[PDB]
Amino acid sequence: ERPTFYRQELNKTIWEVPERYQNLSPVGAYGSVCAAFDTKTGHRVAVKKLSRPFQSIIHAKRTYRELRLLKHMKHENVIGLLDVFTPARSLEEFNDVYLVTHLMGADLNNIVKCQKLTDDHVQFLIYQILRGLKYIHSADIIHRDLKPSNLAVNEDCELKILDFGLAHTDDEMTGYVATRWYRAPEIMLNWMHYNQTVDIWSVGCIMAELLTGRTLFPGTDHIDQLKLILRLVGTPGAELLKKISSESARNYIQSLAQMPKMNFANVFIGANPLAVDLLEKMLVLDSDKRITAAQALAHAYFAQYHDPDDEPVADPYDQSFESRDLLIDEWKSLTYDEVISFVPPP
Ligand SMILES: Cc1ccc(N2C(=O)C=CC2=O)cc1C#N
Ligand SMILES: [Cl-]
Ligand SMILES: [Cl-]
Ligand SMILES: [Cl-]
Ligand SMILES: [Cl-]
Ligand SMILES: [Mg+2]
Repeated sequence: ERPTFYRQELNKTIWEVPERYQNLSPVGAYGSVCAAFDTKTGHRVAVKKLSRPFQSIIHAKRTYRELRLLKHMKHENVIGLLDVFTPARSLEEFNDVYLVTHLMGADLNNIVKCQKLTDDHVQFLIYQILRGLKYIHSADIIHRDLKPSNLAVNEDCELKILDFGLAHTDDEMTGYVATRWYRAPEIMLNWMHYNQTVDIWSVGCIMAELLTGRTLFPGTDHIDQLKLILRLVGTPGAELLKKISSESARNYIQSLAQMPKMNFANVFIGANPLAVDLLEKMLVLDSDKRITAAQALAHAYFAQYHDPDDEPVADPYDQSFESRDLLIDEWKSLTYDEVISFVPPP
């Protein structure tokens, strides 16, 4: 049952992996990554060795969360898990976890670097993001970190979502940084309990950038970015103000002079009118009123790609562990069980 493993030191790290994985070559604070050839499947793969997976309760729970999420995702537009392994022969000697995925090449940044695309390409790329999001959201999973560097794209314009948000620090979100430019305002400023609607805001920011070739809200800090957002979509009325928990945040918003929603046809000059209409439905300040992924797939902008018989939902996903309090060794045992029960895809 257990494959034979072989050891080797590559760039200060000891790697112990099954013989099927050959010609390892380093490529990249959560772990180290090597490219390899998988002789069992013929795929070029990424092998990630997790760093200190069980060093604290918070870190042990995060390791379990990542493995549970990756084992669930089975969709053409979402990254999936090809393999997971440990060299340990028992729970008592279990310390290291390795994750194997398809090796990804270019991301959406490269396809879009200072450059804008034709309308048919925008339709196909955004269609695939929304198809993957319908699947993710149907399992009550929120990505939280959608942005161009987290979207893999090949030469045939085919797209996969990767790098789910596993719960980024304060410093990573400070200043003139792409890590914040795609985030919905309610999460950027901690206005309220957020939900899956945050991902639709991010899609609107991505779609705008594909149409213009430029970042939509390139703020120099949180407040500068909020000002750019409210200039486009308008300042909020009392209905949304009542939904913001912090009195300080409400006071700050009301200190700003009121502004109307702008004409999106005069911002996205020359865009397909159906693209303008869809952007107006995604980039809505009140998250309760944003279009959902399932609704957006039926919008006329996607008429040439929409097939309601080929837009699947996910199997139900059990997240009850998120509210559970366990010790390090208990999270470690749960992770071990998930490693040993893995069944590879066809
Ligand atoms: C400022 C701006 C507005 C609109 C656009 N644009 C096109 O050129 C085609 C669709 C669209 O929105 C680009 C820029 C740029 N750069
Ligand atoms: Cl092997
Ligand atoms: Cl995949
Ligand atoms: Cl181990
Ligand atoms: Cl990015
Ligand atoms: Mg990433």
